[PDB]
Amino acid sequence: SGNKVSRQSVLCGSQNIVLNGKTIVMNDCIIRGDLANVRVGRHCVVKSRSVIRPPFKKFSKGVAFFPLHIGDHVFIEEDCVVNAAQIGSYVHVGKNCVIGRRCVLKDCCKILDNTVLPPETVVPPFTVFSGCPGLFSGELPECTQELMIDVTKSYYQKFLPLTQV
Amino acid sequence: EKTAVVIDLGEAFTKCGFAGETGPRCIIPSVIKKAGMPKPIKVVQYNINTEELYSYLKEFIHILYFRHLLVNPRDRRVVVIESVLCPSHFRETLTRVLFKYFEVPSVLLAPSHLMALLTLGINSAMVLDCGYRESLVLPIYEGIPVLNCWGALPLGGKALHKELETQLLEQCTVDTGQSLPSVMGSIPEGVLEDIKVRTCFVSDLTRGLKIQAAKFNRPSPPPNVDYPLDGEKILHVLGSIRDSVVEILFEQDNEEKSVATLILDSLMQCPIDTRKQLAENLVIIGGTSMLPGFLHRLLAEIRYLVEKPKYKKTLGTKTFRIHTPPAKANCVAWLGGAIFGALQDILGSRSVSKEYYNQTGRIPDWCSL
Amino acid sequence: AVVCVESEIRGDVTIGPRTVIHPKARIIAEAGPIVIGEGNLIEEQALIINAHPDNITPDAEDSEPKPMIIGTNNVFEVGCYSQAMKMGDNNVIESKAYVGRNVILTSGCIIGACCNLNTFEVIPENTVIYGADCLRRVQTERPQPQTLQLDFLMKILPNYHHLKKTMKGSS
Ligand SMILES: Nc1ncnc2c1ncn2[C@@H]1O[C@H](COP(=O)(O)OP(=O)(O)O)[C@@H](O)[C@H]1O
Repeated sequence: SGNKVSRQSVLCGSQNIVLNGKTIVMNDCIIRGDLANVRVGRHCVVKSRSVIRPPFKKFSKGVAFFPLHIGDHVFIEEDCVVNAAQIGSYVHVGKNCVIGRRCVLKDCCKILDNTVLPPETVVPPFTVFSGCPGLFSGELPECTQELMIDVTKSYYQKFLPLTQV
Repeated sequence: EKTAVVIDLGEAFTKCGFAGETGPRCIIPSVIKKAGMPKPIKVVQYNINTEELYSYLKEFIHILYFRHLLVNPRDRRVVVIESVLCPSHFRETLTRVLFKYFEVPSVLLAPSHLMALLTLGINSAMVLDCGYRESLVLPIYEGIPVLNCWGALPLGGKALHKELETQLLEQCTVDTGQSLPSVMGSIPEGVLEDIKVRTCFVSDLTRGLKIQAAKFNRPSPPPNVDYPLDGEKILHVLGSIRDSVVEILFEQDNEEKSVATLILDSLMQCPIDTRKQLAENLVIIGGTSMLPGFLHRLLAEIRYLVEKPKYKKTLGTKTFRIHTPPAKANCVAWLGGAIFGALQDILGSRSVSKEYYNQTGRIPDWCSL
Repeated sequence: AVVCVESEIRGDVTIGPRTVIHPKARIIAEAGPIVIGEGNLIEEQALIINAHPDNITPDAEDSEPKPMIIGTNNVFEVGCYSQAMKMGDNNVIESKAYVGRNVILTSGCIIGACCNLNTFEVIPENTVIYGADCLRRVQTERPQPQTLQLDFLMKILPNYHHLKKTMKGSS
């Protein structure tokens, strides 16, 4: 209802998605999370050119990557070709991001620009793991990160109204 | 009982860890981390601003503690390993940092050569430090360094990088995808370090003589492998430059001042009694000392300069022998400072206390009062 | 093969069996007939190209008349394009691989993330490149063209098989 999403998106399995109100999705984000479930929350956001596919089958012979997960008031910039990333509350991805398979990116995280996380690359909380390969670049603040994520949810619900119908 | 953090600086790579720990826990370079910094400025710099070095040392030692030490700088001692002849302003800046921002219990600006001697356990030897900036010889006899006998040469790792930069810039055969020389006006130091360690090597004494004959009217060993480079800017190193790089390190140029000649010069200024004991105890520390064939060519150069008719009549037949430290030559001095830091008996009285520095400000150094 | 309705193809592309093209599989094989392989999985956001036109302008006797091909177990992932990659047996292309023009991809090809393929470079077998380290010939035998990297590719292909049946059933 409140999630005033765009109209030029792409996905399959209408019930497999999970996007609560006050969210803001963008166009061209071909998220084919049809087979496995796609989990998200309220006031979250994503951007264009981000084909966030789901993790895996979730029911293979041995182990298999589960459906999906996302957090509230999070943000995923442009060209975020993410895959299999359980996002916590107040997470913040960057432009041209690459989420590795089976990555439980904890709360208050901060991805970088063109960062290629490897498969099964766990990211700590309030620690901006970045670089080309996996590398704990620096330590991100707590208060400023929570305020920035709340401001992100605010700007996402205060800009999505125009040019999206 | 508390431990002792043994901090060792360096213009290229800093070494740090705890006391008693065989080998440091981490060897991080002297680079920094700052936004809008295309090239991280080195922390160990000389003849520059005071407050800038104060801030650089604060942030570098801070990130050093909080990233490779995992301990608050108040519960354990600090033994700052600094080589001798270090500039007084640099030492005063280190002391200001450690006593005004971190407030450690006691610092100890201990020399490098002395603890390098402590690693072997013996009390007397000749120590050749092939550091990054310059080479340094400091004879130690009965635990006391013969400070008037010294020697320095700007033929450390920096001279090797300067040599590799100029020579590879000349024969810059970067293939397309054929020569393409001087594509970039300057190349960085990381690729140059990788060329030093992974591709360059120390030649032989006879091979060095062949290079000397090749200087003016042949380079006998030709092995080479095309060193890659990102962005498909694949270059091709030469089979002779991998020899010439060490040849300039062991060059004399009618001044009789090579890396190996510095030990003989300091041995000449040493007293008559100390001569044979320093000849029977030779220690080679430093980072440049980890090159393949460096010690063999070094000892061969020493013995080749023994019968030289300028140093023979005062030295003559001697028994030169190099010791083998129980740690890597690039990190020997740190292990000596580690064994010294693991000695909590007199270090509480040997090191400079915090109270004395706060109420005095004077730092002990070999200067009057 | 899973000829998905969302899989946007273009031109005469005489595909092969088991070439499951996923949704939003934008491609182009008109100026060069790209034949698909047997045992791959064309994922989302891909970009198959054929005969780089006159925008780049090949002013070197343009008389190409050559079609692209594919191989077995060479599943290309999302983000990565396909600029006429003459692949072979089990040459997987991971996320965001900038596919190059003349790269004869042999077996055991693990196209790492953000690895711009080298134009006019004969991609030999058994070589996996590093991510930040471009052209890293690391794992010369670990990433072996047969029984090691191809075995790992056939092992990753099992999830692709279950996904092939699942996508054929979900559609
Ligand atoms: N494994 C190695 N093999 C060969 N050379 C090395 C190796 N590690 C470091 N070096 C050389 O050692 C130098 C570092 O010396 P360093 O101990 O930093 O000098 P300083 O005494 O000023 O700290 C570098 O210039 C590098 O060329």
